[PDB]
Formats: sequence, C-alpha cells, structure tokens
Amino acid sequence: ASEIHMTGPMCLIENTNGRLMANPEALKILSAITQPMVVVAIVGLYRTGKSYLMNKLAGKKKGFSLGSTVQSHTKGIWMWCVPHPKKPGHILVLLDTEGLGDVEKGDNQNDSWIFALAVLLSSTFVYNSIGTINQQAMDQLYYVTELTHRIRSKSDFVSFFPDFVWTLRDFSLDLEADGQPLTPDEYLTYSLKLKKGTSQKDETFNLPRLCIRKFFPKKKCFVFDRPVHRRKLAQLEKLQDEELDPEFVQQVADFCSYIFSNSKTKTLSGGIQVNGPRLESLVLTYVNAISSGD
Amino acid sequence: ASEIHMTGPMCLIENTNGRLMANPEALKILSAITQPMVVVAIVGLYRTGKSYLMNKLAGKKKGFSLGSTVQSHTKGIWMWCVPHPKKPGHILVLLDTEGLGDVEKGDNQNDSWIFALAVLLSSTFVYNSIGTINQQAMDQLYYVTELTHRIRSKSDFVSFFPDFVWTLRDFSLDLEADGQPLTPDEYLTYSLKLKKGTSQKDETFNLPRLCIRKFFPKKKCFVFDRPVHRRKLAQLEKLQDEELDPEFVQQVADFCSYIFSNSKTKTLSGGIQVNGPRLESLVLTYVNAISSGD
Ligand SMILES: Nc1nc2c(ncn2[C@@H]2O[C@H](COP(=O)(O)OP(=O)(O)NP(=O)(O)O)[C@@H](O)[C@H]2O)c(=O)[nH]1
Ligand SMILES: Nc1nc2c(ncn2[C@@H]2O[C@H](COP(=O)(O)OP(=O)(O)NP(=O)(O)O)[C@@H](O)[C@H]2O)c(=O)[nH]1
Ligand SMILES: [Mg+2]
Ligand SMILES: [Mg+2]
Repeated sequence: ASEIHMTGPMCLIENTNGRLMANPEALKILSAITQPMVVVAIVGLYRTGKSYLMNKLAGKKKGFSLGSTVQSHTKGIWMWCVPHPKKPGHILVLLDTEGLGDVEKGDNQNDSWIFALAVLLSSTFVYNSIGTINQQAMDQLYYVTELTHRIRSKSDFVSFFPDFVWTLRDFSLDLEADGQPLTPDEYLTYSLKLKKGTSQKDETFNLPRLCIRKFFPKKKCFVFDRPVHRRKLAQLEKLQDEELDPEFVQQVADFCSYIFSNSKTKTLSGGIQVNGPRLESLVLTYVNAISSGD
Repeated sequence: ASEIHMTGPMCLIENTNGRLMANPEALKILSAITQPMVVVAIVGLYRTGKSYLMNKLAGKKKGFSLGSTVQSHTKGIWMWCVPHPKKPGHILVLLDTEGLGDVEKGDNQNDSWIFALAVLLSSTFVYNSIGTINQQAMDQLYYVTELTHRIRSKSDFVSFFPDFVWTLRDFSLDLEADGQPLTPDEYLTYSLKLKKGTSQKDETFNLPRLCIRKFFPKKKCFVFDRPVHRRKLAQLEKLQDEELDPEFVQQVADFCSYIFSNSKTKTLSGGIQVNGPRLESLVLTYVNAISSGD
C-alpha cells in the first residue's frame, strides 16, 4: 500500500536463449503490493513505438527504455507499478513487451510465448501496429488467443478475459470505407465484420473474427499520427508536447483517458480480484506452465 | 516495336472471387510487342505506396491508380509496358500488384497466388514494406519462393530467377546495428545473415535465409523517407518534387537509376529472352497452372 513506489520499469520476465524466466527481484516486489491491480500490456511488431506510448500511461517522459535503431530494443516483459490516476487504492500495472518479428532473433515460437503471456496477465490488452489492421496481424492474434487457452488448461457469469484495444501508429490514410466515413472503433468493427454467408472458406474467413470478438469482452481502437517528425523521432522523450504534432498529443490524451477510466481490475477465474501476490503467482504458474511439458 | 505505345496501366490478371483470370485485352497487347523485356514487379502489404513508387519507374506523375483510404486499392495484377530508359529496343514492363493482408478480403491463399505470380513474371522482384524488415515478411517470402517451385513443376548454367530488391518506406530509424553503421544493402545482408552454428532450431532459423539468398541471384535494398507529409499524402501525385521532402526525391532517383541500369532481361529456363508473345504465354501457363489441379 506504500507511497508511489516504483521509480522506473523492471524486467518481470527474462528472455535469454528460448528461456523465459521470471525475475525474482520483481516477484519480490509484487508480493509487497497488496492493492488491487489494473494491468495493461502492449504487444506488437518491434520498433513500433510501444514503450514510448506505455510511458504516456505512466505520466512520465522517461520510463520504459526506448531505442532508435533497426535493432530490437525491449527484451522480455517489463513491469511498472504505479498509483492509479483514477482509481484510489488501485495499482496501475503497466507491462511493456519485447517487440515481435525481430529478424535477428527469428523465433516465431518465442514470440508466441511473450505475446501469450501478455494477454494472460493483462486486464486490458493493447495490440500496437503501424498504419493499418492487417490480416497477418489479425491471424497472429487469433492463434495466440487459442494458444492462450491451451496454456490455461495446463494450469459464464461475467468473464475474466482482457478487454481489447488496437492502436494504429503513424496513421496517414483517410480512414473511410465504402464511400462512408469511419471512426477508429468502426474501422476496427469493419475489419472484424463477419461474412453474412457460408462456405468451406466463406467461414474459414470469419472463423478468427469469431474467436477474437468472443475472447475480448470489450473492444476499442485509437489512431495516432506520427509523433514529431523524422529527425526528431530518435529524441522523442526529451522533446515536450510543444515540439510535438498537436494531433498526436490529443490522440495520446484521449487514449490515456480511455485507459484510466475503463480498464477493469484484473480478476482470476472465480471473481477474485488480482493483487501483487496473486499476480506474482500467475506469472510463475504461466512461465513454468510454458517451457517444460509441451 | 511501335512508338512508346502504352498510355497507362491495364489489368493483366483479374482477381474476382478467388478466381485469377488473364485479361484478353492485355494478352492481345503482349502478342504485339516483339522487343525483349525487363519485367519489374512490386509486392507487399496493401496501402504501402507500391503503385506510387511504380509510377516513378515509368517517369510519369500519373499512371498506376492510387487510393487514400483504409480500403485495399489495386486489384489483381496490372501491367504497363514502356520504352526502356537505358536499353534501346528494350521494353520495360512494370507490374503493379494487389496489396497483401487486406482485412476485407481475408484470403491468405489468394494473396499467395498474386505474390507467386509476380515473382514468376519478374526479372527483378520488388518487395515493399514499411519501416523495417520483419520475420513475418521474411517468412512469407520464403513460403512463396517454395510455392513458386511447385507451380513451375506443374508446367545450373546461369539461372533465370529474378533479382531482388527490398524497399523500406517511411523509414524513420537510425539504421545501425551493434554500434556499427549500416547501409541499406548491409542491413538487408544483416537480416539474411546465417546462424554460424547448428541445432534443430539453430537451423530452422537460417533455413529460409538459405532459400532466399539462393533463389534470388542478386539482392539490393533501398530506404525511403515518408514522401511529403501527413495531410498532403492523399494528393501525392499532383504535388511535384518541390513540395516533397528532398531526401525522398533523392531516394527515389537512386532507386530508379539502380533499376534502369541493373534489371536484367526476362529469360526462360533455356536462356531464351522473354518478349511480348513469350510473356503472354507465361501468364496463361501460370494462371491456368494455378486454379484447377491443386
Ligand atoms: N515513427 C515513429 N517512431 C516512434 C514512434 N514512437 C516512438 N518512436 C521512436 O522509435 C524508436 C523506438 O521507439 P520504442 O518506443 O522503443 O518502440 P518499441 O516498439 O518499444 N521498440 P521495441 O519493440 O524493439 O522495444 C525511438 O526512437 C522512439 O522515439 C512513433 O509513433 N512513430
Ligand atoms: N505514408 C505514406 N503514404 C504514401 C506513400 N506513398 C504513397 N502514399 C499514399 O498512400 C495512399 C496509397 O498509396 P498507393 O501507392 O496506392 O499504395 P498501394 O500499396 O498501391 N495501395 P494498395 O496495395 O491497396 O494498391 C495514397 O494516398 C498515396 O498517395 C508513402 O511512401 N508513405
Ligand atoms: Mg520497447
Ligand atoms: Mg496499388
């Protein structure tokens, strides 16, 4: 219940050589926080600005470490526990994950794990991508959703599955379909729109769109214009809202507000609300669930 | 051999309901061109600026139709035959393809076909993506490379496989790995870098990197900064190099020069150089090869 005590992030799960390992020092910290938790994790391709956006949710210009090269930067899964801006006695647990698709690691399977863990530990899951919603992205989602079930196994009065938010970065297109205007949320609905008919494939189509809309209780989508611009992008955290594109600042604001006011408390199947100790448990159960027996 | 006769693009292959169909009117045109051909096709996720870049290679501000919404724009495969800027008596055949990953079509298989056809018809294959080289992208490549073999079947003194170029759009990162500077070409080499060791997986890793470097004779990579900027992006073809970011204009120039001077003439397995009639044949052989018998 302590006083705003987490200066910066800390690796919660280590990722070395295809070996995900819970970090004791973080687990030691979780066992200390007894307040209920609102966990928010982000996931998406590497080098898509995930950490930078996760900081905005912490209200600090500095926090989750960024990188400005073509090389994967955030490794494993990081946690940052901070007082909840809108819920007293609540703890906002921010989770930053290792980017997907790094061509130096080239480990689809290893990605599947981090991705899955993130969904398993969140109460609000944020899927971050550039420009648009892709089928490939939407397929990866579906796969991990299923992979998430398998994992739970080796471990319907109001679920405990995470709410969902899809973030679109450096957006640069009109955002309108079939001559008729769209809002982020509608665009996301449009992409998950089921196929009115039937067919061997006319169904293999909406198959994922079913599970995705079923798995994630609530959905939401936010668009984000490219922060500042080329040349200033490698120094984004120093620059203040002044030098940044207004549109973005607004987009970030509206996103944080959405999160601060709608992200639910993490609850275990049974209704029990998740807190430091219970979260520390979930990790171990899952990390150990992963690895070892298939 | 006629006088610079192809005002604008024309659909070479139609894509309706999982049905790829060669367009007679284009085939009628191919049978007319008797000059040797340098075919250059682009492929990549939808809404990544492919058509806009393909026009630069035609030297016209107008040409392949663009679209500025979240909706897939170019459908099927388009062709544009134009006089070769650097090779007399040569015909530069530009191929624009239907973007990948459109969440409205949601047809991975259908994508695989267009992607494959493009590689089969090109002498220079251009893979276009945003920001960086992804593993997912690099996997899709490998898959189609193999799928390309299967198709040939249902149909080593200096090959006839296409040369390769990877284009990076709206690039915005430093471009340097392991503290030591990189050039596009090195970055692409870095991503295809094989694993010095062995292991069940220490090999499943460089497996695609083998086939990819084996399949594509010559490789090349070009980076491109975001053309103009947000707000002007939906009108890119009207704006002239003036309003555009210099860096880009230069990048486009250097790309076109590379293509105009290194893209080889299309040759059939046997050494025979491909011309209008022979190309018209390849299409039919492949379209008909695809569809029908698995
Ligand atoms: N073009 C662009 N760059 C951004 C954006 N946000 C941050 N950046 C910059 O891109 C670089 C990487 O940002 P970062 O937040 O680390 O992205 P990441 O997804 O966490 N990288 P990784 O997945 O490897 O950990 C930094 O220079 C950062 O300032 C954005 O929205 N668009
Ligand atoms: N952000 C960004 N936009 C671009 C770029 N090039 C073109 N655009 C704009 O993005 C929109 C689509 O461009 P287009 O060339 O049609 O892309 P495409 O890949 O051919 N689309 P599709 O694959 O669906 O046919 C247009 O408004 C175009 O002006 C670019 O390099 N970056
Ligand atoms: Mg990061
Ligand atoms: Mg197009």
